[PDB]
Amino acid sequence: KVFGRCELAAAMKRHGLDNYRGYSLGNWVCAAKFESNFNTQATNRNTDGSTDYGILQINSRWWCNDGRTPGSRNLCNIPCSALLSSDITASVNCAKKIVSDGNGMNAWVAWRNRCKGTDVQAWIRGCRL
Ligand SMILES: [Cl-]
Ligand SMILES: [Cl-]
Ligand SMILES: [Cl-]
Ligand SMILES: [Cl-]
Ligand SMILES: [Cl-]
Ligand SMILES: [Cl-]
Ligand SMILES: [Cl-]
Ligand code: NA
Repeated sequence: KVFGRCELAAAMKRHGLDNYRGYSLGNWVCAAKFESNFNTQATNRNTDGSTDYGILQINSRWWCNDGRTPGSRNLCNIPCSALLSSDITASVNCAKKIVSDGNGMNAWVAWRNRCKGTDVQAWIRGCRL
């Protein structure tokens, strides 16, 4: 599924991400925009053989099981395929664990490089939330 900007903001709010760990909804929408362009089915291989999955590009090195990332963990206790669903529940639940892990949203390098410190409220501007 390719979400619209306000459609995703609304789904993230429905699943309790808005202001989760103090990160406003615009932070989460911005992260999704630059990680996946709002596409739930986005997958990207990393140099080290791990793969990033879904709207928030969650990495098989730590968070999900894809069966092909040697020495990796599965801390969200999910198959990485669950992160590609049209329903964002699994991606949101897992993202809540990642952002709780100690470095907040810096875990998303695209968030640090493209969203952190910017006018992230623009991402939810005009949305009926
Ligand atoms: Cl957009
Ligand atoms: Cl915001
Ligand atoms: Cl594996
Ligand atoms: Cl594990
Ligand atoms: Cl699995
Ligand atoms: Cl959803
Ligand atoms: Cl933080
Ligand atoms: Na894994």
